[PDB]
Amino acid sequence: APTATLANGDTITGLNAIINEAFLGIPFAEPPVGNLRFKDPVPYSGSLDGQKFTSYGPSCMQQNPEGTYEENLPKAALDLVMQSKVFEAVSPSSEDCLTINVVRPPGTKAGANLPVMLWIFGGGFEVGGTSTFPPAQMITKSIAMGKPIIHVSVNYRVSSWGFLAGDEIKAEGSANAGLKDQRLGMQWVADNIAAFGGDPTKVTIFGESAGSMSVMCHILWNDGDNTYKGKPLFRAGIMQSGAMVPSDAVDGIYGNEIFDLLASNAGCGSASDKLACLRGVSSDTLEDATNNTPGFLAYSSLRLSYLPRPDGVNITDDMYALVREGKYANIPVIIGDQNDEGTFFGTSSLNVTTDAQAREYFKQSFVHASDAEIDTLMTAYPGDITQGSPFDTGILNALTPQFKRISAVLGDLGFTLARRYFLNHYTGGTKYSFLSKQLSGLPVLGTFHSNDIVFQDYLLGSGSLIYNNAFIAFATDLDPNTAGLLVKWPEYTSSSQSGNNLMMINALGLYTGKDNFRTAGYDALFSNPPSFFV
Ligand SMILES: *[C@@H]1O[C@H](CO)[C@@H](O[C@@H]2O[C@H](CO)[C@@H](O)[C@H](O)[C@H]2NC(C)=O)[C@H](O)[C@H]1NC(C)=O
Ligand SMILES: *[C@@H]1O[C@H](CO)[C@@H](O)[C@H](O)[C@H]1NC(C)=O
Repeated sequence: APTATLANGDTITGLNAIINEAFLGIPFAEPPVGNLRFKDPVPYSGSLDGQKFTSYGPSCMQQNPEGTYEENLPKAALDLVMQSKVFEAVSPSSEDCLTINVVRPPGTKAGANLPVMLWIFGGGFEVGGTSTFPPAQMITKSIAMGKPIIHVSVNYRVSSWGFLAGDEIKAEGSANAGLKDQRLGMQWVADNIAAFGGDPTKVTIFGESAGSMSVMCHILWNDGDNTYKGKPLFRAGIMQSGAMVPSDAVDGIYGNEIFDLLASNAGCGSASDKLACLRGVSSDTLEDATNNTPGFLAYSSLRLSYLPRPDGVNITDDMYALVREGKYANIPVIIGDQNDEGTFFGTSSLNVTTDAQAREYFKQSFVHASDAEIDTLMTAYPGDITQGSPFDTGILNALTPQFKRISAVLGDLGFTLARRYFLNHYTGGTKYSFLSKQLSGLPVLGTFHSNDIVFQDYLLGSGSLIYNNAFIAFATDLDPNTAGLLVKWPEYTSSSQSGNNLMMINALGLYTGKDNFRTAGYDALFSNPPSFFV
């Protein structure tokens, strides 16, 4: 009953979900199956005329987050759940999964020229789908604000399906397939969103966690040339927990190792052309083989098996060097963090209890760091339990002697201080930054990684003022301060600036503060960023 006539003249029918109009599961690419596996997405060349798009299609195949080549109860348990027919029913996944979803205010028509917020989900570049991030809460708040927006979300390939690396991938020019799927969805939005009522010149890309790192990679893509047919694909970005990816090149040592392990697992260890061997195995075999390489909750934790890597062609270099060197799109950005980003990931190494074990675990994680750098890291993130994450909880939360320390390190390198490095080097547009302390006092996890999805899409809280209202204002006016919040959000210029530069959130509301914490950790980590790449 919602209808839209797309650029090629196909007329499709969506769903009227009374508080909004949805067009769900629209195919934007040919199915990346068989020989199209691990390859760049191909535009969808087919007809959609007269079809209805009233539900989410399957997610892309998902890796077991406890997957590993070792056998253990968490791995076993999550497989039990993931291959259950009830799980398959409620959460279908498929290699044919590249669909896009357009949801809008009731009554929107072609030509309305509403701002578009394009959502990139994140799941440690190994799980995730669009269906789990309901847009209703954002759309309703935008209407009530007088600033209505269209919400678009795009599926992309995750895990081995989407981020296989190594020498053979590099040689074929197929690196970072998953980010290419997101780039092709952006191109579809530029070409088709006006038929839904959206303005192709007012697209804000936003994402959380691996989706946020994805937004960063899109700012850096093609050395910052973000145009399509002579026009920018997005005029702004919002990054919720995640900035540059600390990754070695695609044909680096861990990219190749994971490739060879995967290919032994699928039965391709003796293939002359492993890559062609992996295109021939079944979906079950490939799923199996992937669950036998480490998932992001396994012991390897942030030394991820599948993640964006510089390839020298679309991400031309080390992502930290691209930012020092100015190779980025010049846009206004919001980038923020949850106060205790690493507590989640610290749960993967709870068998590390002594300093000697903590030193070995960092050495295993960071193969390029010298002993002097490991020594500096362990001085800057001391074993003292009052010092680590959950921050400012004293002697509480001491699951081990090292949990709070490993959690402080991992949340900082992967997200919180990575964000400060970007902010201190980026001159492309106005910057805004937030830090949430909304769930201070939550045992074990603190203001944990991803709690912002709850207050953006599910429940209302003091944080929703930022994750919905300030973000809607930014997507409409390019300034979060048009939301008329009582605290003014100051512009971030530098971490050494005078005066408050961070919007902050606690259980009661908003206030501002300074991005001047853990400076010793920032230099331990980022004096020579490649020392801590994976
Ligand atoms: C904590 O557990 C991890 C995961 O089992 C241990 O690392 C594994 O150890 C086995 C046996 O030595 C190796 O075969 C695996 O290859 C290791 N896995 C990984 C991902 O490295 C680790 O030894 C334990 N750590 C401590 C401090 O005891
Ligand atoms: C990747 O880089 C090459 C070389 O600049 C370019 O031709 C190609 O269009 C890029 N791919 C995407 C999706 O931007």
